Amino acid sequence: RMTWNFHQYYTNRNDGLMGKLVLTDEEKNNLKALRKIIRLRTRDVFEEAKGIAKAVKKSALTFEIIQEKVSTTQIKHLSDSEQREVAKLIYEMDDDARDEFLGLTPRFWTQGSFQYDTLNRPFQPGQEMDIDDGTYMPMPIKIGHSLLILLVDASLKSLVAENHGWKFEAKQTCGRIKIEAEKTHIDVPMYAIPKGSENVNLALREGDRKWINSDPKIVEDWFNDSCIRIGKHLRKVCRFMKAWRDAQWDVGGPSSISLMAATVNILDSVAHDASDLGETMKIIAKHLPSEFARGVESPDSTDEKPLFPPSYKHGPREMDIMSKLERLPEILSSAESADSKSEALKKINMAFGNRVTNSELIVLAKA
Ligand SMILES: Nc1nc2c(ncn2[C@@H]2O[C@H](COP(=O)(O)OP(=O)(O)OP(=O)(O)O)C[C@H]2O)c(=O)[nH]1
Ligand SMILES: [Mg+2]
Ligand SMILES: [Mg+2]
Ligand code: NA
Repeated sequence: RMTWNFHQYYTNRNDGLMGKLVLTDEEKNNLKALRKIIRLRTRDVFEEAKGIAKAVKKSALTFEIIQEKVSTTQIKHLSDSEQREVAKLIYEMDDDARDEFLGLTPRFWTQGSFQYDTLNRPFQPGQEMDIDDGTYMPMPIKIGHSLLILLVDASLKSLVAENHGWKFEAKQTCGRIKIEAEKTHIDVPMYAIPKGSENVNLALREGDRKWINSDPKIVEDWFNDSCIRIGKHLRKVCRFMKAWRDAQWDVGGPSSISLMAATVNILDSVAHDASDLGETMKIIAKHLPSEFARGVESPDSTDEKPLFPPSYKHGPREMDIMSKLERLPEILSSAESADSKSEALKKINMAFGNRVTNSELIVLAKA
C-alpha cells in the first residue's frame, strides 16, 4: 500500500541526485579548457618534430645535429634515452616515411562520458573525474608506432613539467595527466586512422600487439542509439548506477561501460516507467545480478573479452561486486518501506552515499 517515492530524490536538478552528479557549466568549461591545452601542446610537439624532419629532408644532417634540435623542443622533457630514440627514429627515416610524417597533422575526438554526457562529479576523496580525449593520426592503411607514442608522451610530459600539481601516468591504452587538486585526469588514447570502423586502430603501449582495432564511435553510436530507443532517462539511470559504484568502492567496482551495457539490456527487455525513476531503478537493480553473473557482453562485437566476466571466472573482486549488486535491490526496497522520511533517506543513501541530504525530495505515495 503506502510506499516512499524517490522520483524527485533521483531527478531533482537543484539538490537531488542529478543535481549532485551533473557538472556545472563552469566545471564543464574548465574541462574543455584542460582539453584544449593538451590538444594544443600535442599539435605543437608534432609541428616541432616535423620541423626537424623538414630540415633532414633538405639536408642529411648528422645524428648529433638532429639530437641538438630535438633538445630544443618540448621533447626535451623525455628521458635521455627517449630523446636519443626520437633522434634515431628521425635519423633513420627513409624519404617516403619522412614525406608521410611531414604530411601528418594530429586530429582529436573526445570519447567516453564527457562525449555522451554521463560524467559524474566525483564522490570519495581520491576519486577523479575523467576526460577521454583521443588523438588521431591519419595514415596509409606509414609513421611508426614508437615515434608516435614518444611524441604524444613528449606532449603530456612537457605539460606535466610546466604545471605544479600535474602528474603523468603511462597506461596500456593511453597516456594520462592527473591533476589531483582539480580532482581530474585526462586520458589520451592514440589512434591510427586512414588518410570504416575496421580501420580505426588503438595504439597499445606494451605486449605482442602494437595496435588493436577499437573504434570508440561504435560505443558512442550504440549508446546514443540506445538513448533514442529507450528514452532520455537511460542517461540518468546510467549516472545513478555509476554513482552507486563510486559510493560502494573507493577504488574498483564494475566498469562504467559494463554498467551501461547491462542497464541498456535490462531497459530494452523489461517494462518500466520513466515517470517513476525510483521504481525504474528498483527494476534495474533486481536484474543486474543475473546480467553480471553470466558475464556482460560488450556492445562492440569485436572486443575479445566481456566487460565483466562470467561467474565461473570470479575471484574475490568479482565476488564482492556480485555481493553488492545482490544487496542493491534490497537497499532500494527497504528504503521504500521505511518508517519515516528520514529513515528512507538514510537507507537509500546506503546505495548512493550521503550526497542528497534533502528528505523533502522523498514523498509519501501508494504503489
Ligand atoms: N570497445 C571497448 N571500448 C572501451 C572499453 N573501455 C573503454 N572503452 C572506450 O573508452 C571510452 C571511455 O571509457 P571509460 O572512461 O572507462 O568510461 P566512461 O563512459 O568515460 O565513464 P567514466 O565517466 O567512469 O570515465 C568508452 C569506450 O568508447 C572496452 O572495454 N571495450
Ligand atoms: Mg571516461
Ligand atoms: Mg579515461
Ligand atoms: Na549495493
